[PDB]
Amino acid sequence: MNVFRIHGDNIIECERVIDLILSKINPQKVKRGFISLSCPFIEIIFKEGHDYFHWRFDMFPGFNKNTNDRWNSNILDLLSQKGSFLYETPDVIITSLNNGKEEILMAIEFCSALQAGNQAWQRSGRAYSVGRTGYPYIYIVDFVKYELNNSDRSRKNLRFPNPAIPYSYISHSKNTGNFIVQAYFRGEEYQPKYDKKLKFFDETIFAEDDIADYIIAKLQHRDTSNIEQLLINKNLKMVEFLSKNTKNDNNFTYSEWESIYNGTYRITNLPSLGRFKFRKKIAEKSLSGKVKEFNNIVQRYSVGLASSDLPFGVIRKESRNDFINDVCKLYNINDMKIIKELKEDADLIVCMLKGFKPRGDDNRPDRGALPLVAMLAGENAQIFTFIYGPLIKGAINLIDQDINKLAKRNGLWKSFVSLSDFIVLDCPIIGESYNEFRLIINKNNKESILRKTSKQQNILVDPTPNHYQENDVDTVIYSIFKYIVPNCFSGMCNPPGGDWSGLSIIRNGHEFRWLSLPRVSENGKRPDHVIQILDLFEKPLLLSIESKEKPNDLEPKIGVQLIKYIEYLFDFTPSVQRKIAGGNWEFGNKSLVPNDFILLSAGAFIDYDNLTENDYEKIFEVTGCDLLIAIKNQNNPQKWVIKFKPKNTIAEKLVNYIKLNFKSNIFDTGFFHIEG
DNA sequence: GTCTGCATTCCTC
DNA sequence: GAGGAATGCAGAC
Ligand SMILES: [Ca+2]
Ligand SMILES: [Ca+2]
Ligand SMILES: [Ca+2]
Repeated sequence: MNVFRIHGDNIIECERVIDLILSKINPQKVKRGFISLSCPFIEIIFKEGHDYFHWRFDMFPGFNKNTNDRWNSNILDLLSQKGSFLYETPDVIITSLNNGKEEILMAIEFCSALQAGNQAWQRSGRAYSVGRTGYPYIYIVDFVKYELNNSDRSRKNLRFPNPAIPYSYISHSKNTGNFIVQAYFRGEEYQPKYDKKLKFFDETIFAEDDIADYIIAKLQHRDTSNIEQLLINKNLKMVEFLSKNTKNDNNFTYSEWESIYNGTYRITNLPSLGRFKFRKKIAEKSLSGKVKEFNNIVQRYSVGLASSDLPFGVIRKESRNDFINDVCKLYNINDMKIIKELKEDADLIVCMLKGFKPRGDDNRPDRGALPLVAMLAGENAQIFTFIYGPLIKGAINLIDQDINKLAKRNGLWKSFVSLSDFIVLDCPIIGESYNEFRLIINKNNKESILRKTSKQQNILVDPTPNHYQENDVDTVIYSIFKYIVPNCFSGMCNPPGGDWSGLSIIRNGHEFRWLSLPRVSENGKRPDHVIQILDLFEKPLLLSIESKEKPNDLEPKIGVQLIKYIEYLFDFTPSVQRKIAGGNWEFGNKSLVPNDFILLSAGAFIDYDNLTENDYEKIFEVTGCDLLIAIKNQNNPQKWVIKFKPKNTIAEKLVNYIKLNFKSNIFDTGFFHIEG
């Protein structure tokens, strides 16, 4: 037998890896259960002709945030031991268990989000940091999803990433010798017959089968060079699709990307560099100090890097002296030593970022801007980072005492301090009338950070955490309603730190799905789980569940708000629909009505038998929930004790159905004890 | 209170 | 209208 571990943000992320494996592997025998209270498992027996294989995948939902807050040891430390100095966390880490320790096989990130401008590089930090470790990095992104107007939930123009984003993964792969790739899965809203923007998209770009093949080959310890080349070719084909759809006068053409790809030129020595300039777009509301003046100086000497409006460009060594002179004149820089450092004879990449929102809170997308530059032109390139967003007084005080202290606590400052050779600030200060100008020669500091690795030591995560939280409530709820209770369906599942999944409803042999679910609802709140049961009542049951660590965490009227959220989505035509036999997704045509279903709400939480009959009555009064699911762990022997408390006779019929049908041929129901 | 994970919306060319 | 810039949220530290 071979044992693998799937460390994920939550149970849903872990299960997505299993679903990829299961899509290509047709197992003979499948067993599910728990190895510990927090860790579910899937044990499969499959064959490749005459060759049988026995694998077990132990899932570890919830990564550590500090060092030993959830698990006894952090699996992410194995990445920091190999050079991953950014605390960017992937969605999943797959490990192999050999000689009493774990060994990373790959890191996976799932992104459904709209690739709208800077959202495309928001998570480039994890690709950069994990990519420089030698462990493979796979970025799976849904192509395509539409943006909605929210006023009436109608569709707006499709959003595509800049061609340089998919390309950065290919260039980081070449520079490091590692496998870092962007893979595209067919989204439900990919409807080329209806949208002219997709007329020239090659459907061979989709990588569902190749991602499954790659994972299985890695698990089997086989040569993945061929699969890697197929995946790199699809990433290159996406660069072709995107670059051939943009105006060539301000963006790189496919011929330019191809010449960099085949090794004819490097991105900074392209013979055509300069045909377009770097022209950073700054909103009027973001302007302050001498920022507009600095931007004019950059546009006087810059050459465009990939796109004229990307937040970075190049100042060639031939123009560096004049650019530095102009910056010195603008900001009154007169120190001879500083000027000599700035005038080094090499090409300089200038990156201009706001960095901070009006309240001083850091911009999440900006954390990936320097990693994007480093992935395209190599981390060794000289980077001049200009910041103009508002700083909290505490941040500017740390900049003047120890910039590394600020980088230690904040991820945006960590991105800036790790990859910038020069850090220039022209920032407003919260509580002050005018801007602060700073020029930090960060060259030696950057060099030291690029060679930093944490203590070398083996890691084997103990399957029992420090304590059981909301993620464990979600794992238990997911296991019960998705694997144990029959004729069930998981339309919605949003555990702590989860993706924007969407809601699926099955009715009359069709599956209807709402995508791009907004968090803001006038009368409702998005449920953490929506379970559909069709063989209990004449009308299908939709059970909306909100999970918390404690019963007191259930907000007032949460039960009513969950129902109102479902009613809110029913007021709009589903985004997509498909037949259960056909399987081909189409745009939604017919509307769904709430009275065609029985809507119930439930609150799930951990309680160590501290709730009396009157306490349950008070929770029902506060929340308005139709059902309360009190969960408690028993340590000796390990078991999850479940107590179902119904408010009304409809919920009581559901409870009796769960009790009678708490039996499975796949899931080990022996790990649970249902009190009632 | 702030982390950093998750996003959709705003604004300039 | 194209496409980056700019904005906020949440559970557990
Ligand atoms: Ca995540
Ligand atoms: Ca994700
Ligand atoms: Ca929740």
